[PDB]
Amino acid sequence: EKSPQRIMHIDLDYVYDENLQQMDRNIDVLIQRVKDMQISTVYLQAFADPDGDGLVKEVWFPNRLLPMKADIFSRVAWQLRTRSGVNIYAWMPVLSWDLDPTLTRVKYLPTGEKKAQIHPEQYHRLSPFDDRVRAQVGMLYEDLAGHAAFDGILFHDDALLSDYEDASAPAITAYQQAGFSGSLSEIRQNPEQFKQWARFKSRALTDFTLELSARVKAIRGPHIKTARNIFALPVIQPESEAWFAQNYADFLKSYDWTAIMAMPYLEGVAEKSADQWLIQLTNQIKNIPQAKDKSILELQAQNWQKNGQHQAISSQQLAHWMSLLQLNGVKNYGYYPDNFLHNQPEIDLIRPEFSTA
Ligand SMILES: [Cl-]
Repeated sequence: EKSPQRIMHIDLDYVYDENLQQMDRNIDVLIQRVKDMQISTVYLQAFADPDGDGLVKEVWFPNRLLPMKADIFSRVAWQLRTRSGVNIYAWMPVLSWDLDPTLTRVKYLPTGEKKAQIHPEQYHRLSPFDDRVRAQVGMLYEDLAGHAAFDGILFHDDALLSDYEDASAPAITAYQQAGFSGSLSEIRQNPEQFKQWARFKSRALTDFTLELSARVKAIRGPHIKTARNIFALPVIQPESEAWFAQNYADFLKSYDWTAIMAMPYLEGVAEKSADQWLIQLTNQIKNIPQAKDKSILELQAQNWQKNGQHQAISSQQLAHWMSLLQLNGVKNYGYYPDNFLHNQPEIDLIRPEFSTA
């Protein structure tokens, strides 16, 4: 991978159509669009997410555990790799799979309540502390690896845990065997243990992704690159690892690419403060030598609204943000999501700040 990295992060939900001939045309237009953009890399959705409900029930590749909505991941991937001139990372959930209900789910401990529960507004994650979960998610990644050729894996941002998670019984067991108390409330009120517990959860998640990476590499070979999405807060306010279980230095040591969700509006930043926020993000990154050379900053191309809808970020604003990143010494970047159906973002408007050529 010769620098700079310039990433289009692409959902296939848009490309899918019940009409095979329409889906044909959609794929052709998408292939041409990526070709015309002239960038280095596509992060390509391997799972279906038609409702954005935080749980994957269907995927775009044949496999042993979940329905295949349409066999299109490999079809799009090989054409992007040969015709559009890009590396492809298979974008996969780490935890949020609609598998066997007897599999342990991540739970949180509600204030004033005895029994752990599933947090309503979080990804519907399986617990990485359940060995059956590790095996089954492993099978999904092996099925992907066996049925499609690609250049990398992008691990989804659903590999996170809050400061009241994971409260499930297998997680509790894991903490106890690691030397912590079985009571989350107790851990949370101990200065040293709370710090250590956050770190433990971060490593647990990272280790799980590395197990999955090894499984993929066993099949496709060791040349496969790894990337993982990290939330902005663990980068800019590292103490936030306490409620994300993500650690930036850990990502930098563990993956080829750390894909930072550099998305001010997602983080509640006022429109007029977005430049300052992006600049401060780049500043924090440069506190770690070579971090920028191992990080991709993913800008948002949509603004996601409270009531479930989203609207486009203007292409001119996206281009300005890209200009800003370059001027602050950040050369590796991209955006999410892409919408070929409406040429959003507008190829002609963003290419001068985006394209490698
Ligand atoms: Cl449980």
